[PDB]
Amino acid sequence: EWIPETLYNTAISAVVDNYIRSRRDIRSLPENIQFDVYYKLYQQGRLCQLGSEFCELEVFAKVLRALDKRHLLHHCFQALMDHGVKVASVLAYSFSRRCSYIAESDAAVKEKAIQVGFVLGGFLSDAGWYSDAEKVFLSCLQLCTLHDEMLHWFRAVECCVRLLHVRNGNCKYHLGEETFKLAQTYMDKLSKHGQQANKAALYGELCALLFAKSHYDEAYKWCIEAMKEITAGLPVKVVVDVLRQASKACVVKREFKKAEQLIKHAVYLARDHFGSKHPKYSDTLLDYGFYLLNVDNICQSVAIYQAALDIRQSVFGGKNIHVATAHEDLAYSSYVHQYSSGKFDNALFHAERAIGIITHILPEDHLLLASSKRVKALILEEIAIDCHNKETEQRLLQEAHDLHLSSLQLAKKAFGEFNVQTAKHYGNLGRLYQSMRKFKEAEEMHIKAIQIKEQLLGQEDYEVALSVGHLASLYNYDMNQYENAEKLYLRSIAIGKKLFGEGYSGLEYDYRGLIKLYNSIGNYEKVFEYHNVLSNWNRLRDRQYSVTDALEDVSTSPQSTEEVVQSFLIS
Amino acid sequence: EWIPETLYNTAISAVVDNYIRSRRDIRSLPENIQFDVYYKLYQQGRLCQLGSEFCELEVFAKVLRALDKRHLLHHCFQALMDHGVKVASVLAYSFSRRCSYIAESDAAVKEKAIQVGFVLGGFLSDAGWYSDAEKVFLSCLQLCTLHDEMLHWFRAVECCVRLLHVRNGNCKYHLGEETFKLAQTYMDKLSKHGQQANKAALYGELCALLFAKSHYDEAYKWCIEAMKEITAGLPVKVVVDVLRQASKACVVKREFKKAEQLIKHAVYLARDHFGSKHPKYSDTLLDYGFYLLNVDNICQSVAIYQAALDIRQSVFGGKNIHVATAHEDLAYSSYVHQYSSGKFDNALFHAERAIGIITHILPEDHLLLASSKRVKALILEEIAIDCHNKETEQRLLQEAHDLHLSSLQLAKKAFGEFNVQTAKHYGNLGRLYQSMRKFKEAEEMHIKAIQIKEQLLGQEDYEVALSVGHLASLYNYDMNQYENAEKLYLRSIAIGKKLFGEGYSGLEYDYRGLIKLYNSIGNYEKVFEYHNVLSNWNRLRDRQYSVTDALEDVSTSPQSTEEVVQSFLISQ
Amino acid sequence: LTRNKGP
Amino acid sequence: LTRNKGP
Ligand SMILES: [Zn+2]
Repeated sequence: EWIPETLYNTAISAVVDNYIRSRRDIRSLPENIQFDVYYKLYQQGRLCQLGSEFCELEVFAKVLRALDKRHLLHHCFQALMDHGVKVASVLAYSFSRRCSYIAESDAAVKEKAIQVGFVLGGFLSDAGWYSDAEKVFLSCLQLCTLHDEMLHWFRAVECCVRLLHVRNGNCKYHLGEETFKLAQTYMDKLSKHGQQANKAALYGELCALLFAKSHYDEAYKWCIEAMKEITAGLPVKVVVDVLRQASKACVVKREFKKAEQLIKHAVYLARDHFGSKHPKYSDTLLDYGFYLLNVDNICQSVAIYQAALDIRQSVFGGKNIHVATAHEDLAYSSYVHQYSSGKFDNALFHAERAIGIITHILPEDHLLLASSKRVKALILEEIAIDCHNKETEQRLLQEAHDLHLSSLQLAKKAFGEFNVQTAKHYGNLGRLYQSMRKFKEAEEMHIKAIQIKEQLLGQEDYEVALSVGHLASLYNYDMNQYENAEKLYLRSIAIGKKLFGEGYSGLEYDYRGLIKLYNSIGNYEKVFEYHNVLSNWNRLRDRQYSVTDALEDVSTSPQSTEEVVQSFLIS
Repeated sequence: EWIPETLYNTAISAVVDNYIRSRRDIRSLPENIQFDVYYKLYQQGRLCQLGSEFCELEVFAKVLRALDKRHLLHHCFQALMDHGVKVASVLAYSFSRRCSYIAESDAAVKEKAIQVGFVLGGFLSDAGWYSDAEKVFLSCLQLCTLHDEMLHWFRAVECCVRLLHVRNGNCKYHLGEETFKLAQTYMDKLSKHGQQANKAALYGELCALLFAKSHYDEAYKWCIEAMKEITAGLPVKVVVDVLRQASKACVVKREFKKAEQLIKHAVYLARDHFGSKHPKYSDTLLDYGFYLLNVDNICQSVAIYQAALDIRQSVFGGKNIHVATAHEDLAYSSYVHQYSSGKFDNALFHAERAIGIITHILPEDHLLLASSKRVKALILEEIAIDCHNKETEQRLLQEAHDLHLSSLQLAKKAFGEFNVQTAKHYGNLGRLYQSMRKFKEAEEMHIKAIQIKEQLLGQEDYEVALSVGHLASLYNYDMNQYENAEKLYLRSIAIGKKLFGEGYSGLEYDYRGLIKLYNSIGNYEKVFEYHNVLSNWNRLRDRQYSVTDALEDVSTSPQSTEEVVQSFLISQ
Repeated sequence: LTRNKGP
Repeated sequence: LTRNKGP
């Protein structure tokens, strides 16, 4: 309707058009104007004029104090890193160099820098520059451990809970345990002087540290300890983080009743305070889609990951580790959802995009490449089977042969040989060797995959049963070991029935294997029965996936805080 | 495994193979053997040798006494009626002649004759020979009137409730009221003697009559009166009949909460006492499919009718009016289910079978053809609408014109000008006129149907909404009366969400009509404001498409008797 | 299409 | 589809 522009917006464009002459005076403007002048430079595409000021710590500390427009700063900063200027590396180094210059100074300035280091390091941790946020927090931690005043131990843990968050996302787990041990040094000493600091965010990081190393028995131990310290007076960001990590640790313990009430509360709790276009809300959705994918609620799990990616594709620009983690999670879910269809074009595009981002920003010998290379390799081996060309089949399998063994070494070097991720990479090699006509190597991988999954996790688990069916399918379809596949097919189904009932989608690949099991040895009476069971599974499968999208499943105000924790704790 | 057959079956085959020589001595066999010899003759294809004995009333009366294998006897009897011998007419004539002979006799022989007539007329009414079952029941009723004692007064009500049932399925609604007045006469004079007779079956017959006659307001009153009289000592057949008739009557009154429980309990009772392959269970399945077809449950309504038809295609295999009723009920349900797809090959095949049976067994001027030839016509226009050939479209539209006008004449002669079914045929003729490019009198048909639907059934009702939806579609597509279709579409959606919410199937059609209406009168800001509502309807139907199959919806022991009746009574 | 189901 | 999804 041709609404005239505000005099404020009109004066933004006039100052930006005369930026070079007045670049010194803009730095003396109020923070709300100063961010808007700098945001207009990004909108005009003048990233070099804008990026030459974000490289300065004092200027960036001023635009970090505009808290409401952080969704635009996270998008200018990401556009700057993609533009080719290392503002995250400079600001982390410029702060650390400046931080080390006030070590002998007074405690009045030494506390202002920690305030600057928490809004800067917390921004880089939010933006996904964990290798650079860690350098900021290590300087903030060094400030807390010089003068032994009462408030300093209250902040040294507050560094060590964020120093531990920037090492979990950076996969520095072997420094993660050293950080938590360092956190208790100031936590115990603070508790001595009549002040019990709240161990809620600190214990929640181990719920993600130990889950990442697949110490599920150990992670659930600290999952309970984290939620015992949740208080209604805590920040929502701290509370939301614990509920996500608790949900992640509860699902992998093969218990789902307690997990749904936590994450669904967390999705609503993040959608209330933050909104539907916040990085923290997208963090819940990826953890919420972690629930749906594992509990076989796969049809709506793609939308949750797609919703999470759409938030991160807007806030976090083009090439970010937070966009990449959303891509590699959506690609796996699109792999799982479209596994029955056999078409992998959206899934491969997301999987290729995730590795195209991680390889650009992270080193080629980094642990987050293990999950991204794995997801694409599962897609690559399934595209070549579905296509008819033999040369493409013999190349994509070898292309996926590169990724799994490259991924396996990353898991073996970091997590060790005896761990779930290492065993989970063996199971993918078991699928891989089966499709590469190397049948004898596929068996010894599956036996090694089970004997590790069965050992640490236990006899009855989702992960071990999912790989038994692959071993059962190997003994059945091609290498003609029908005497051994019978007990493995039933073992996989029995565990699947126990945790998922008849709605588990993998029973189709188990019932069809059982049909093939008896068509070559005899006992045709069970073929009719299992076909009926497959028929019984078929129409029962078409009863629950038609439920509405999980975004509105949480609804509005379903439950309340300090009650979901209590409901979880008693059970 | 080759298990040897029993000596009973071996001697059955040996006696049949020597049937002609020993046909006289077979008639002296016990009751259970005689049916097995006769069913063996049927199995051997010797219908014409078998039909020589079923035409005798004495022989068939002993065959009827074997109630275990009545499912076999119905199929055998239907095979004989299709064989070319009119056994049902012969049996009814023989029974009436013998009753007219033994009317002037003692009460013991009259008791025996009334029992024979009860079993025989009940069999023929179960078989579907209503015109041939009135004669038996009229003979029994005549036997009840010669002596005015207590037992004759008691059984005259039974003859008049079974005579009412063979006159609602035969569409003798004009004689039904007279029969019911006679039933009240005997019931009142029985109540004068300090002995009340239970009135559940008779009032259920009135419920069926007045629903078929489309006196819904009084049909509801009479089903209330029927279910006030359901006790625990009643036969299960009577209770099932009353429950299913009251379920049918509650649907047309637009109270879709009690009818669910009524039809669920009726289906449970039918599947418990009788079984899953009994004609009574098939009748309950037809009424249950009527329920599902009415409230939006088309995908299971077509499944229940297929279950109902498969029962009647085995108990009554051949040209029977019950198989024809199942066909004409299923064809309309398949018409609704395949309406969105537009492919009518199974539905047309089942609609043609229904007419192919009724025209064979019933006269060409009979009311059940009106409900049959209409349904096929609804298919014939929809095939004509969904085909590209102009000549084929014209020929099928003319055929549907003939069928609709014949059905309208049958309904007008039977019921009258001002009734619900006549308005149904008026609305069908309006839709057909809209299809045959004759929009001038399609509007006349639509207002003619609406002025009868909203008068008798109230201004807000399901069929009123459907007719005003047809009128709005006629206005806003080609007639280009865009200032009148809007209020009719709003009325349609307001009535639809009143009873069925936003899950109604016609909402897609009226929303597309609204899009067409708004794409030519400006107001482009509302085209997408209704397109997103159409998308919401589409996703609602996608989510509601997955419902458990209606056959096991009743499950096993959902409720108990004398509980659903009481809940229905106190819910008023 | 173009109309609803017949009554 | 001779096997299951990847863990
Ligand atoms: Zn013959």
